[PDB]
Amino acid sequence: EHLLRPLPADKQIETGPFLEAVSHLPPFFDCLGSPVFTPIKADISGNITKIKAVYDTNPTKFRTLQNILEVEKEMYGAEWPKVGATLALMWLKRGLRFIQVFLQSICDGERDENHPNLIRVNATKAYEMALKKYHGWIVQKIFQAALYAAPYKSDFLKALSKGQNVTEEECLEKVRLFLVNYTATIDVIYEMYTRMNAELNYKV
Ligand SMILES: CCCCCCCCCC(=O)O
Repeated sequence: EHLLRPLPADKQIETGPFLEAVSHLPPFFDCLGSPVFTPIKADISGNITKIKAVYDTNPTKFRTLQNILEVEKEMYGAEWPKVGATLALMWLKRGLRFIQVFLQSICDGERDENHPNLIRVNATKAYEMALKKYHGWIVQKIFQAALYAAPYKSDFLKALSKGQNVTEEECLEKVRLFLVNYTATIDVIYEMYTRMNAELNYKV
């Protein structure tokens, strides 16, 4: 119902099914009514839309994520990889990695024992690992505001089990299952960017 597809032997990720799966992730930022972590949500959603626009023009040409990078490298020459869907996916993977590290941290029981019902330590770890190195001073401040406003852990978990009779432990089990194919997929995308020399280090 929103699991990602398993990783193929050949590690070639199909573009259409990938976009379909990750487009179910922005709504989770809305599970508490007022959206949470809005700058992270907005970037994920905006980058999905950009990649989908390129894919939809020629699904066979852009059948896999690797095809996008191959095709755009040829099309755009020296401007690549700072172009098109290659650039949108370079940023998308960092928002997807934020979600991965955040959810894994919560599932692993990582917390500040003085604030066991907050998720600030999990969100900070995820931000540091995924996004911080690529954000200038102004953008970092925009993220800290989203940090101070983070929901309570119990409210965040209640809201993921949208109106179901499921315990916090049962909810965490479901997130752990989701994390298996999701983490593998993000790791393969990162490895592709490094292999293809598509990764850039500029800050926004
Ligand atoms: C129930 C397994 C799927 C969990 C997906 C949750 C995505 C959370 C996005 C966020 O960090 O706000």
